[PDB]
Amino acid sequence: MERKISRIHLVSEPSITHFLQVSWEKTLESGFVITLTDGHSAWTGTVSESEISQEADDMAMEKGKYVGELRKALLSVYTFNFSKESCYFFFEKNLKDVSFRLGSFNLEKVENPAEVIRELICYCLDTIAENQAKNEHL
Amino acid sequence: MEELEQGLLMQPWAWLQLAENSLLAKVFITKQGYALLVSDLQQVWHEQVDTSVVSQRAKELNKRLTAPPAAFLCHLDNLLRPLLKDATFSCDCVADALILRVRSELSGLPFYWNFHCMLASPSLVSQHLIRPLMGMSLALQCQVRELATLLHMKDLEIQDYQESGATLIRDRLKTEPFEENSFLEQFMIEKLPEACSIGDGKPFVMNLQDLYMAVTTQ
Amino acid sequence: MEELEQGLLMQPWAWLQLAENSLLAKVFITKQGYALLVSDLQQVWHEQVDTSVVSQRAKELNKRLTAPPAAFLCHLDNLLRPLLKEATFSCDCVADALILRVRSELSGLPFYWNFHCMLASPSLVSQHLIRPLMGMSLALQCQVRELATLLHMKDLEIQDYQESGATLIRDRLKTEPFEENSFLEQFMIEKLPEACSIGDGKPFVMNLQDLYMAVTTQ
Repeated sequence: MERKISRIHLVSEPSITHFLQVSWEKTLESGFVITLTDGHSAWTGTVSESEISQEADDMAMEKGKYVGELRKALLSVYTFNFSKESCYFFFEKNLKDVSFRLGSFNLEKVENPAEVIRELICYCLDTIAENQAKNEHL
Repeated sequence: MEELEQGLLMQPWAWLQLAENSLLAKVFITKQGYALLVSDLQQVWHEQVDTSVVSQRAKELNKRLTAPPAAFLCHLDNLLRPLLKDATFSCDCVADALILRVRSELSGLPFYWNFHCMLASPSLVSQHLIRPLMGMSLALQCQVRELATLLHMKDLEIQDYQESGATLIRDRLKTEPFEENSFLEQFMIEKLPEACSIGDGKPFVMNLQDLYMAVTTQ
Repeated sequence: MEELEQGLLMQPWAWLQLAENSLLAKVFITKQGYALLVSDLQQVWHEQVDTSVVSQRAKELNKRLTAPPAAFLCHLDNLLRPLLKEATFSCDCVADALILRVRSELSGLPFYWNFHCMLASPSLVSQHLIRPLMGMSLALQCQVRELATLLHMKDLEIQDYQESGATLIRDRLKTEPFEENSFLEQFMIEKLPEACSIGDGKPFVMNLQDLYMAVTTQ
């Protein structure tokens, strides 16, 4: 499905906020693609499960909350820390008596940094289609 | 001496977090571990493991447990009063081994911990589930005799004050004289058998918990 | 088999004649059958076992002669039939090893006898000899409160303390109305040594036999 920008604010770098334009393919553990940008350089990462899906199978997969954890992890909440140099996005999960890690998003970078920005401009167009003109219709 | 098992013994017979019939699982978490005596009155479990040995014992009993060892002490210490240790749990009094796991499936990452109660040696079985049970039987009968000396004239006073002045007007609530010797046969075989529902020693915990607090020394 | 042992409630408990430590033993008055249990408060051996695990030590003193296994069970309980219906035995809790420190004398001539029992199997120690063991507490667990609170609802017609006089009941043996809460803290101060050392068992046995003939007959 189309790469939709889910803007996220890093606790390490809240000034230039990131944009987890995550094109999740029907799941977050058996095939998904995340294109992360800070609005300046686009780490369009056609990511696979060879980098995150093992996070499930290596660190006590219990029986409480995982889908919601990763779902809220792709929006603006944990210590979102995307490494600009390594194109790798990580954050720490906090809860009772133990603070696990959740995401090891190694979000690759394409040569075009304006891809997510131009997509965000198509987004300014439809978001722009979000109040007054079809206000005028209805 | 031996404040861990002594605290276990002085800990009232308490209901551990269970989803089935209540067992004699009076957990007493100490500052240096715990002595856990779980009993269904069909088998004896004596989990007297300190907070240090239990950490390595979980590595050989728990299927997958990678948790901080320091956090284990804090996780256990809240169960000093047998009310909560982590939702609720359930002792497994189905076979020779008892399990305290509640299983769901969401691939999540909460904090989960379980108690693994090993088999108790016959010496411990005697010292915790026959000798103490005999002790509470003696205590209950000592409670019963001072009642019996108080059960022969007080139960007749109501009948003595029944018609002697202010004759009864509510005849629907009349009662018969009561005595300990009469109760030995007037109720044991007439109405008791219909209400005699015992099972595998189930009637133990509803009246031997508040009393079991006064065994602090032994 | 079950028809033979279902009648076990024919008679109340019989006290072990040691007069030193409160030990509970059962007596079975039935032809072609017996039920002996040793409860020395250190290792309670339940003799209701099989011939598999016992057959490795019980044949270390026989070379070319054999005796029936039922001979011993149909001996002790048979000799007690025409005797009951200074007998002092000693069994300290410290000596875990099976070298009995017994100073018993009955007829002058010593007779070799001891608590000949191996390790108690977990299945047979609690799954079949506790339901009749809890029956003695059934006359308590379901009736301690029935005797305690009975002074309360029987005081309704005794509420004439204003319209007929101003005097109490007797005020000569008058103690507190013995209830559940009366015996809670009472165990702390006076019954604490009883929990420490049970005593001899005389208040523990004869004091429950009057409540045991029909406790769970039906």
